[PDB]
Amino acid sequence: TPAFASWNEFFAMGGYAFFVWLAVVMTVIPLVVLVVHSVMQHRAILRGVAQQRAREARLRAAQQQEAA
Amino acid sequence: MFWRIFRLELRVAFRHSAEIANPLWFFLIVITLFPLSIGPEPQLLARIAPGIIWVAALLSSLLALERLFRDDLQDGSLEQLMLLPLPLPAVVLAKVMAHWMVTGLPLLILSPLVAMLLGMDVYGWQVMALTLLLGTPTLGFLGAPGVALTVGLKRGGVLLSILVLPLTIPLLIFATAAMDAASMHLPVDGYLAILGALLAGTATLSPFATAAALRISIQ
Amino acid sequence: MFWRIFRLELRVAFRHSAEIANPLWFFLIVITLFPLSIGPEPQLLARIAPGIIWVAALLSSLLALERLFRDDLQDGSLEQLMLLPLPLPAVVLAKVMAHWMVTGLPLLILSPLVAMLLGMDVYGWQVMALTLLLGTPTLGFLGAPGVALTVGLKRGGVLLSILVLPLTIPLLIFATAAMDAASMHLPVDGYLAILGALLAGTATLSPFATAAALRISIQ
Amino acid sequence: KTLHQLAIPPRLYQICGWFIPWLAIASVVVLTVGWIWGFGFAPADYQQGNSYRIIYLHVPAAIWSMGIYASMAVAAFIGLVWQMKMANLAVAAMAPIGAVFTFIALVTGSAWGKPMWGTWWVWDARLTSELVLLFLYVGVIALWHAFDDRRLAGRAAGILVLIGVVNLPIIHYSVEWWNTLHQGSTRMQQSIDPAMRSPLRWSIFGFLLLSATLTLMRMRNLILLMEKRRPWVSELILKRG
Amino acid sequence: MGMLEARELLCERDERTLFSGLSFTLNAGEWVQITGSNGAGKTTLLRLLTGLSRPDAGEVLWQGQPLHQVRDSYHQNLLWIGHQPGIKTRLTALENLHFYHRDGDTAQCLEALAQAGLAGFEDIPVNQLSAGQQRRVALARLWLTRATLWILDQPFTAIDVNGVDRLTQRMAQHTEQGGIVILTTHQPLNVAESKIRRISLTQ
Amino acid sequence: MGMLEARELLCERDERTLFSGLSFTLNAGEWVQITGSNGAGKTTLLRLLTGLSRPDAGEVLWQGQPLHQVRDSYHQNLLWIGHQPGIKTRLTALENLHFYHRDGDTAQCLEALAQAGLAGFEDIPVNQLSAGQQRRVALARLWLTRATLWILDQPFTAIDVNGVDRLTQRMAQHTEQGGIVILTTHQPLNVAESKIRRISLTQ
Repeated sequence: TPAFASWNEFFAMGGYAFFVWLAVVMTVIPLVVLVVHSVMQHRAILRGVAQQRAREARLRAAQQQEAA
Repeated sequence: MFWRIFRLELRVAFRHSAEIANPLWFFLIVITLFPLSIGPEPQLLARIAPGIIWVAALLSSLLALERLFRDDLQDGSLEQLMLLPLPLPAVVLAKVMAHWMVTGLPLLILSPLVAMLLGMDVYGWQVMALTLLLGTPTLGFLGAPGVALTVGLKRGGVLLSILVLPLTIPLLIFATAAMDAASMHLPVDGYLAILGALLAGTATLSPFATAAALRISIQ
Repeated sequence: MFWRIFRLELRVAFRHSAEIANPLWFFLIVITLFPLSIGPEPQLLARIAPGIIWVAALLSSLLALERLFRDDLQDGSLEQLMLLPLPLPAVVLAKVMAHWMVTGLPLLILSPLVAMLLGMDVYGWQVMALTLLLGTPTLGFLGAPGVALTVGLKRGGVLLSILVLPLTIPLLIFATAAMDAASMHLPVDGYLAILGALLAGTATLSPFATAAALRISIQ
Repeated sequence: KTLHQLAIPPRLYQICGWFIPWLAIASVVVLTVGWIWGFGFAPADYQQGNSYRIIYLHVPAAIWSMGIYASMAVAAFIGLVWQMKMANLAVAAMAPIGAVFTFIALVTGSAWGKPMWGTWWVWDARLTSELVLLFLYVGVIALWHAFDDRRLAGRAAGILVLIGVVNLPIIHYSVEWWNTLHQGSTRMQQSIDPAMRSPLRWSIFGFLLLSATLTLMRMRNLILLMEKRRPWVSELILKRG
Repeated sequence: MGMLEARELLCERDERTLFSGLSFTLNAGEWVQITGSNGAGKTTLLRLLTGLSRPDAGEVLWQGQPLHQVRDSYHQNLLWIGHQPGIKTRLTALENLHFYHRDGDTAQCLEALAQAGLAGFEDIPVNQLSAGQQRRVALARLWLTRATLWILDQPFTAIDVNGVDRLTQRMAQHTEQGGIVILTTHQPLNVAESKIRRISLTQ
Repeated sequence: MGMLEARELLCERDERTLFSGLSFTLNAGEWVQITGSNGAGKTTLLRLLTGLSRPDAGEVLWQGQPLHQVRDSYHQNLLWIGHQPGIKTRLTALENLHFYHRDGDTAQCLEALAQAGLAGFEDIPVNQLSAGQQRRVALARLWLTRATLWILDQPFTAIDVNGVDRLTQRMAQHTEQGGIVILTTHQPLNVAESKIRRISLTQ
């Protein structure tokens, strides 16, 4: 059933292979970098909200110092 | 008050003349620029100058387009022009019409002069001038919402051209094809009707949404 | 504080994390815009590439040149730049060198792609970069004085526009002739040398003249 | 009903976090089987040969570029009709996904034109149209990232998307005038064999699911960015700890 | 019924809130001053009452009809002077007044400009004038208009000592015959508390 | 000998002599307030003392050296505020203040903004603020500068009374040490008359 019987000719399709694999790598790169960018920005904004909570935690600590 | 807004816009545009001279000399420098750089072989100029004149007018009017709503925000004029007893799209139409007659109209006056530097015939001049007449209001109408979206922002640069020019491509395509065919002594009335339908569509649609965009930007 | 003026001009130019792309994409707008009118045949474009890229670069520089001396007048920041404890020619040198960050080096980054889109060859790309690196700063330095004079007291009718655009004649005519003569394989070092000489001359003589121009402009 | 309570942003976050992982797993398995059954277990067309398989990596993303622009209009119109301010964030969510899909379509179309054209880029049909769509995506991205405020940016982006979807048929018909006049081109788009076409439809389905996954999770990222100090994010980060 | 009515104006915006729940009404012929805590928010309130900026929640009413429908009648009975001068810098002052309705003949000309203290400087360009008298141009607009409703944002800004007394009398003579004025200032007024109403931006 | 002195200054703008032959020497630690009567002419004189405008006649002198020669030391000891704030609208308040000297570390940062009245508004863009706050960010420079000479052109415009009181309280300490300030406001200022010296324009 497979059109390509040999595993090696799956990497060399009749001399047109390099441009096909260039299309493959320029297909993989932008989608992967988009997904990693968006997941990293989600984690970064969560960490930024955590650090923000740290800074008004210090502000309420200073308010308790002022009250005492 | 529609003609009153028209008269005020014409007077305030004509009171200074420093910023109206930049696009006209940009048009002149592009037209003077290309034939000397390309070369004096006559087989090239008759086919290349149809693109040259129209894109020169395009880039000249994109250089001119920034005056339409930018200065009125720091003068507080927009906050009173939205307050007049007249709907905002009519005022927008008046201002864009004045913007056309301050910088788009002298292109037609300069057209007999610009025809001399690059050859052509009397039929080519007539077709090119009439297509400029039918094309420059269309460009102003298509460029109005970009300026309206870019009122409140400080930016007066590449973003306006980025918003305008992809919307403005079909006018360039049809006008260049029309007058290129007119260079071949073929009748070009159908392309002229297409340009007229384009102007009718812009006049129907563009000031109706430019007012909404201007209302969004100022708030 | 020289470099601090540099960094502040860079910060008012670029605001968000991914914002540098718009000067990169506007140049592609113009580079696609010319063949939309002219044609798709791949030899005429190789013939007319110098006019293409030089008109595009002139449009970008003239579009972004306003913020040097026009915006800072109304906000009043220009006055406390004038009273900053540093000589004014160094200040205007910093400001124009920050202006070169907007148009020149994005153009140098995008030169291979627009060379590939316009055909040409590897020698065309090499001479293309070597003339762009010398042509953008002299364009900014030569566009600075006319903008400096046009900021002056608002009475001047028509004569001030001759100081800003028609000074580009020797620069652009020398550059386009060199880039056209680079199409057919010929020695082109004698034109790059005079372009570099013009660059050195205008870089020496521009800020000291524009300092007195800004002194005259606001009185 | 549930459509009225869909607009509350913590509830939108919760339903989005419900939808993301199963949607991503379905997307990746459908895209995996589509790519496997496309690149393998299929012969090539007679004329161009083994390069014909690039018609996979070119076709759905390109049309879904068009598709996602239509979806953006479906957002933007709503964002002007009832002033549903939640609908404007979907425009900024869907814009760079469309930009990436248009870029990948342009790259595959340029790379596959080599065996006949010779030059990497020849100013033929469908590629000018993809370039114009990419330019419109650049305009929407610039207008979103240009405003200092978010709500005005979203509504201005909706206005720009409405103007673009109004003017887009004119561009798509006027660029075709370069294909009747000014020489001709070959049938590069959908010159297909009728017996073996199901992997292409499964690839259409696979991007659709991937585009939905990316636009939902980016809409989640924007709904975190927008509601910075409101206490539901506070309860979220407290539940984290 | 009141001429200008407010209903639950919510203007929480830009990751903060400004005010909540104001429902103030004005009948014919009143004087009101918005209270002062910060620089603005009062300015945003005045922009909400004039119809330039849309409310987030709640609405305003003019003669019992919402403002998105009665735009013509509202625009025929209002003028706006804010922080912006509202004049074109390039043009001269006389035609800056002449753009607005009437002016023209001397029954509405040269005393609209004279009574605001800008006599002798009519045909001078605006760019060679002080910013205080640039604002006095927009204050001089008040003498030649017949709008029943005035909404003024900072009239007493860079204004000379005599200008305050010159302005307050004219706003009073507007105030008796059913002229509703909505004022924002920072300078104190030499006006008794009884005849002026106070609507406060509550917290 | 005083630090800043003025000799036979002449100003002429469009056939009107704004001021002619005014001369005044300023000793160290003084609170000169120019009064004036017209809107413009005080602004031009304050502008010309700083060296923006070359005098038509006469000269302004600084430790015996005129302003066209000793610029590099004259600009190192001056703080100027005009009708326009001189700030950049798009940038934040913190970066706009950090452009000028020092700021940075907390010994010179975040209390200069706080004592002006701008606590909790440090990171917000200047465009998204009040015009009173857009000038308050410019008035906040006084707490961190090392300039002996200050010339302020209408400082108390649309700043609340608490801000005015805190400003003048800061001005008192600069008056006690060696430092000359020239201010011009229409509002009366609430301090003893004996400490303020009036240099009024005469004709």
